Amino acid sequence: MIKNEIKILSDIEHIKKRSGMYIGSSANEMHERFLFGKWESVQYVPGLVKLIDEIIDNSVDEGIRTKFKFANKINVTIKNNQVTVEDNGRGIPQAMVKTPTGEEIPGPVAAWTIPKAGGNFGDDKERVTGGMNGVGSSLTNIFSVMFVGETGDGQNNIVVRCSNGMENKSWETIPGKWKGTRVTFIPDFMSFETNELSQVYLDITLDRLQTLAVVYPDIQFTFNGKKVQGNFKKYARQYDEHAIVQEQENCSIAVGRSPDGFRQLTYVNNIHTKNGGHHIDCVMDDICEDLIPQIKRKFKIDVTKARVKECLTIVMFVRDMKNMRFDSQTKERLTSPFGEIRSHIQLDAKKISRAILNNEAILMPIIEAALARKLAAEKAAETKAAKKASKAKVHKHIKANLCGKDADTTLFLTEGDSAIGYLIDVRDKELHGGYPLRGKVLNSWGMSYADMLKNKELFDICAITGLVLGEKAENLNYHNIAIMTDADHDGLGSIYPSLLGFFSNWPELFEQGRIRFVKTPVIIAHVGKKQEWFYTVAEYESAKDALPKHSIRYIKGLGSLEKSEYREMIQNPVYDVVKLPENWKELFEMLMGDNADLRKEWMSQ
DNA sequence: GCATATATATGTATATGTATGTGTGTATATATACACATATATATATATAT
DNA sequence: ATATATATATATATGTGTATATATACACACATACATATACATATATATGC
Ligand SMILES: Nc1ncnc2c1ncn2[C@@H]1O[C@H](COP(=O)(O)OP(=O)(O)NP(=O)(O)O)[C@@H](O)[C@H]1O
Repeated sequence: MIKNEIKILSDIEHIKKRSGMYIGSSANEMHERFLFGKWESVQYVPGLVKLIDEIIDNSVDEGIRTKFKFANKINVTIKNNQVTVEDNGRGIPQAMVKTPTGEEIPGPVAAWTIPKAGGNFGDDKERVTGGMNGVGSSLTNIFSVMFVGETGDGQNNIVVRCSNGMENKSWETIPGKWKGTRVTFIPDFMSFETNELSQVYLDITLDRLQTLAVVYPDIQFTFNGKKVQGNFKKYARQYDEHAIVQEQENCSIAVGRSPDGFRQLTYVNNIHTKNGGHHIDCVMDDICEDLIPQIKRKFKIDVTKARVKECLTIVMFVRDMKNMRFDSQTKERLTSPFGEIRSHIQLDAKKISRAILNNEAILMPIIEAALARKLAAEKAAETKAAKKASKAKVHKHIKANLCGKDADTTLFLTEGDSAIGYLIDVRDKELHGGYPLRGKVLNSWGMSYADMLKNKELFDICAITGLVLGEKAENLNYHNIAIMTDADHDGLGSIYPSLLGFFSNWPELFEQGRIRFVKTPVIIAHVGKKQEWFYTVAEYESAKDALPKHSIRYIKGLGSLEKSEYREMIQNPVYDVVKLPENWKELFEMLMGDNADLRKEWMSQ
C-alpha cells in the first residue's frame, strides 16, 4: 500500500530533494543553440550552465546597480571544473542583516548560505536588474562541493567558505583594502548527470559573455584571461551576413534567414530567455502588421504571419526593462504584461518592414518559395477515365479485351513494328495482347531500382502489368507472358538473355510456368513443293547435307514473313517453358555483369 | 632571467582505392526538324432583334 | 442582351526531299585522375621548469 505521511522540510532539504524545480534540467540533454552565430546542435546540462549564469548575472547586476562605474570588468575563468568570477563592484555589504529566526548573521554569509535573501526584495517598478528571487547564489552554493566568496567593501575582506555541499559553512573577516567580489566554486557532480565541465559548457559561457558584451559594451567581460569585444554588427553578421539591423536606446534587433526551421535569440537586460516571452510576440506582431499589407500590395500573395516569421531569424536585445516577471527560476519566458513591454519597447517596426521589403535576399526568397509551393499544388491535377486500357497504356501497345480480369491473357514481346501489323487479325481479341519494343534491351544485373525505372521501356513494362520492382507478382493484367525475340543470333544472344535476366528480378514467373518463349524460324526453304522451317541457324548447319535441291530463304525477322506463316506461328505456337534453376544468380553474374574473365574461361570450353 | 622540451598541428607527399571511363568500333533499332498547297473543318466571334 | 446563323483561317496530311541525332554491350588492363586522407615529422613556443 502507498504510504501517506507528511514531511515538512527546511529550505535546504526542499531544494536538495526537488533539485529540478530550482536549477531547471538536472539531466544531460540535446538542444539546438546559437553558438557564435551558428545554429548548432548541442548536448549539455542546463543546470550547471544555470549555476554559472547565476554568478555571471549577479556580477552584471552589480554592474547595473552602480550604473556601470563598478563591476565594469568581469573575469569568468572556467578551468579544471572550477569557476572563478571576479568583478570590481562596490561589495556585498558588511552591515548587519537579521534572520526571522533571531540569529544574527552577517551580510555576505547570509547572502551566500541561506536562500530567500538578497537586495532585490524592494520596489519592482524601478528595479532594472535581472535578479528577483534572492535564492540564486545560495543555489550555486548548494550544488557546489567547494565555494569561497571573497568580498571587499574597501575596509574589510569577508571570506565565506562552504564545503561538503554547504554542510560546512564559515564566515571570517580580515582587515584589507580590496573592493570587489570573487566567487570561486567547484561544482558538485553527484546530483547532476555529468562528471566534468566539457568544452561545450565553456563555449556556451563564452558565447554568453560575447552576447553580454554586445548588449553591454561598457562592461569588459573576460574569459580565461582573454578579452571579449562585443559589437552588434559583427555579432549580427555572424548569424546571417545579410541581416538587417536596427539599434535603439534599449532595443537592438537583427533580421536574417532561417531555411531549416525557425530560429530565435533574445535577451531581456542580461537574461537569456531562450523559450521566449511576450516581447518577441509583440515585436513580430508589430512587424507583421506593417509587412503583411505591404507584401499584399507588392506581390499580391496571401502569405500568413507564421509563414513570413518562420523564415526569419530574429536576434533582438532588450535593455533596462522594468518589472520583469518570469514563469520559472531559470527565467526563460518573460511573462510581464503586454502593456508594460509595449510601453517600454520603443522599436520602430515599420522601418524594419521597409528595410526587409527593399532587400531582395530575404523577402523575395519567401515569395519564390511560396509560388513554388503554389505551382506544385497547381500541377497536381487528375481525374478519372472511362474503362482505362492496361492501366498506364502505350501508343504501340495493342490490348487484349479480357486483359486484367480473371483470365489467362498473354502479353507479347517483340522488337519490330513490322511484326505486329499482321497480328491484329490473326490473334484472338480477348486473350492476346501485342506490344513491340524499341531496339535491344538493357543489361539490368545487380543495378538499382531507380536506374532501371529511368528507362521509359522498363517502367513501361512495369506499367502494363502488375510488376512492381520491390515486391511479389500477385495480380497481373496479362496472366501469361509469351516472348518473341528475333530469330537471328543477335536476336537470341543479346536481347533474349538480357530480357530473361531482367525477368529474374522476380523469380516466381518462371516458377509459375507462365514464361513462354515462342519459337521463330530463321531459315525457311522451299524443297519439293513444301517449306521446311529451321528455328536456329545451327539446325540448318546440322541439316544442310541430307536434303535435295531447294530454294532457300533466310528469315531476318517476323516482319520478313507473310501473314499466313504469321497466323500459323501465332495460332499454333511452340512454347519453350523457361524454368529458373537453383543457382541462376551466379550464372547471370558470370554472363551479364562487369567481370568477363568468367566469360574468358567459359568461352574456352 | 633564462634553458628546454615536448606536443600537437599542419604541411606533405605518397600510396589507396576507387571512379570514370572511352577506348574503338561493331551491332541493334529508333527518333528529330524544316520547304513545297489545296481541301476541308471548326469553332467561335460578331450582329440583331424582339 | 444574349442565342444562334454563319463564315473563315486555324490543323493534318498526303509524298518528296534533306539533313540531323541517340541508348545500349561488348572488356580489358590500363589511363588519367579524383580526391583524399592520413600518418608522421618537426617547429615554435610558450609556458612550464628552475
Ligand atoms: N557574485 C556576486 N556579485 C554581485 N552580487 C552578488 C554576487 N553573489 C551574490 N550577490 C548578491 O547577494 C544576494 C544574494 O541573492 P542571490 O541568492 O544571488 O539571488 P538573486 O541575485 O536575486 N538571483 P535569483 O534568486 O535567481 O533571482 C543578492 O543581493 C545578490 O545580488
